[PDB]
Amino acid sequence: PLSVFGDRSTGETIRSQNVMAAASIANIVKSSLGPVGLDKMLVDDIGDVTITNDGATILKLLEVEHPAAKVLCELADLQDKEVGDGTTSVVIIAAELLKNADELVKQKIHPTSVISGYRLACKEAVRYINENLIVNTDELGRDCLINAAKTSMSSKIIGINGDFFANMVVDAVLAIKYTDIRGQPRYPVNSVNILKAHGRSQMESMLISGYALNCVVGSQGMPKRIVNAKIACLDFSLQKTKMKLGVQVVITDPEKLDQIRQRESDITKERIQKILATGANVILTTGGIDDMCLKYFVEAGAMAVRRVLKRDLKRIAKASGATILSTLANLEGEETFEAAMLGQAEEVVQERICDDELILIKNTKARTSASIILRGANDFMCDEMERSLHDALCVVKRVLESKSVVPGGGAVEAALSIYLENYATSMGSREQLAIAEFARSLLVIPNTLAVNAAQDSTDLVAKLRAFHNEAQVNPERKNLKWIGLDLSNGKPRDNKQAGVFEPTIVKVKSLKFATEAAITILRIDDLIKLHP
Amino acid sequence: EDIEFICKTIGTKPVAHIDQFTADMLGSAELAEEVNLNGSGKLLKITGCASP
Amino acid sequence: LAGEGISVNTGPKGVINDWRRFKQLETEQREEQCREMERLIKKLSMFLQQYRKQRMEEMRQQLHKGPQFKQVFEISSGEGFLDMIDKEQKSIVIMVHIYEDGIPGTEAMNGCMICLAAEYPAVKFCKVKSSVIGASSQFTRNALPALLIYKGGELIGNFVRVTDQLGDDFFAVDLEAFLQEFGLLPEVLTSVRNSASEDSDLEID
Ligand SMILES: Nc1ncnc2c1ncn2[C@@H]1O[C@H](COP(=O)(O)OP(=O)(O)O)[C@@H](O)[C@H]1O
Ligand SMILES: [Mg+2]
Repeated sequence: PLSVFGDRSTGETIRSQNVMAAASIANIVKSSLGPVGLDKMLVDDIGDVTITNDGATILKLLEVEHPAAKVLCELADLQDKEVGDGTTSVVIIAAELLKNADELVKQKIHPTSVISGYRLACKEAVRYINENLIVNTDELGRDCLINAAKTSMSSKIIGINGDFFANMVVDAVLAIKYTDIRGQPRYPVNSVNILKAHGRSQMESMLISGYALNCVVGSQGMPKRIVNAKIACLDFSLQKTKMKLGVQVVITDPEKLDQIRQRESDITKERIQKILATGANVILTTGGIDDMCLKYFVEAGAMAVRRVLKRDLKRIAKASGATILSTLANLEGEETFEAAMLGQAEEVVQERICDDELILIKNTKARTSASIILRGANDFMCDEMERSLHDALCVVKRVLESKSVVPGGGAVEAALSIYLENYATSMGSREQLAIAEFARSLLVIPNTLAVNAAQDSTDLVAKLRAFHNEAQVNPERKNLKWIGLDLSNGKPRDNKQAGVFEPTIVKVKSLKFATEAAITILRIDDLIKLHP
Repeated sequence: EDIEFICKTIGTKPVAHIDQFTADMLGSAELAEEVNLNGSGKLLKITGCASP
Repeated sequence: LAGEGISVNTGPKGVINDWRRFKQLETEQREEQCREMERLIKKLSMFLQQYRKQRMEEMRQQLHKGPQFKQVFEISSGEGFLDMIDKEQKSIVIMVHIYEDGIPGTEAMNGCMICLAAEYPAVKFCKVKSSVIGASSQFTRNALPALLIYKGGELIGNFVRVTDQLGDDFFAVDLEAFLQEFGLLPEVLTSVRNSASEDSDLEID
């Protein structure tokens, strides 16, 4: 009849297939949630190993075929990009929402009503979180940042080492702090250059009060350390001058060839002399430096580094006050290098790190920067440390930007479930079932934590729900809103007092993204797969 | 192919030779900034133009 | 026997589904046969000499890499071969290794390709069984050493029967020089790694 070249799935078949794919994706990463979660080994059939706990990384490395599973993977990636934390919780919540919504649909509830109920439940959950479950960080102080970093780094390779890594992360984030127009203190994470190097233990990871370059001097002749550095950042190569494409040298008088060839390098000689005549000590350029220019720097006792990365050069110039010069051309058509185009640093040292060397630009003036050197046991451990450290930095940035945090350990999810279950009776007649199922699906996070802890998930979640119900029914028991889970002892615990925090933005964005993904997948009721 | 839309929006007139590049060929705008979409890329926004 | 002008008419439009179903597999095989045509029978039938630098080059190659020696990728299927030769950038040279287990003159050039991959990160040395592709009897009897070189999606080096011009237990430098004879080779040590939105840095403003 149709005569279309492909397969067709219609009705409950395609819906069940989509829910199966989402559930499989959720079960892939369900075992890596919460402090009692465990990492995963990923092998790419070539011999490369990626030990990771990040949900976004796991879903990115895996090659997936089903479109709904791809939707969940992109959801995790988007959560990672826009927040930096909660990449596993968003996927689990979205899959649970999809499963419960499909159960409702199989109960002959129209998907439009389910979608409307889900949207209303998401709005009410966000409003309730922003009205009741937020804790202002103004009165908490640096302890709030430390606790947020420790909570973020739990369930990672740097978990128990939180007492030290949280201080390190907070110091780095505060170091890279800057303010802009509209009076907003903006924290540009990814300005912290994360350098990995196996060797000593995690305790030997260093927080550089400056910047760290994964580069060395171009020649062994130059000194490896300069005290009062005058950093000169350049964006052009220092090589023998070559005529451009449109210029060709044609010789008719033999006497001029030697002069031509001499000036061919005298041009670069003069440029280097102009640069060095102002007292520059450290010269960083993105382009290459050949042997003759390297010797020019050697004789003057300078420090020349070639093939410096563009982002690294920009960060060094911004921190040290130097201006990146793509050319030595001024507004008078001349070749000049003013002294004001020089950066300043308190030291530039080429340190040795496990039979390898890197350049440390220490204590730059006019701006404070930061870099991190992660010391581990092998490359895989260093990569996992870097991923966890990036997660912690993102969490600290979120806490510092928006001054609201919420208790962790499933407390917010349980409170939301209780409130939405109570609220569903006040809206609609058929979408109330959708709101109730949204509330029930919100309970998948504490259940997953308890399951990962190998404790009595049913009884523990029942106790948590009872605590939150008592909090929401009795006006005088508002202090019970912070009751979460203590996974080590398997008992409910006041997480706000215990120091388990996370940014409100993480929960809000995860809820919104999961609701949108569930709505998107729920609309599909007929799939046509054309034959390639 | 975006020249026509840009000129209709801003009010500029294209210039192909530096000799004819004058102030009368410019398009005044209230604001022109490159906003950041919460890590999802950068959008270059020009909002507010005389003679829209 | 009349009516030779059949004009099948309605027939095809009700059966083009099955016709295209067969045609897709026919074309899928067709890429494989057309690709293997350019090698299977295209050309099957047809004291400074001491190189003192060869020894120092071998010594430098012995210290190629620290982490691991790495192994040559083993292609497991024909369509895998097709979708790796067609994939990847056309500006890179991809070298394919043709061999069968047991034939002499193989392990030496396996080790040579291992050393080349260790030294050269750009090139994409890979190996695949001769029988997996499905070469003919003549290839399996007198064409085991085959050097398949890809560049731009098309062949630029098609060496076969290289034992006479290389030897039997040749070193890495020997095959490297042999490949360099036709200009086939395109022109620091980090700690472990460096690569860690787009917000980079600002200051006060
Ligand atoms: N010390 C702790 N006690 C109880 N719960 C915690 C603790 N630390 C983290 N959690 C909870 O574990 C959950 C899982 O976090 P995790 O999976 O590590 O983050 P992500 O989802 O970004 O990978 C979080 O929702 C958090 O509330
Ligand atoms: Mg986390």
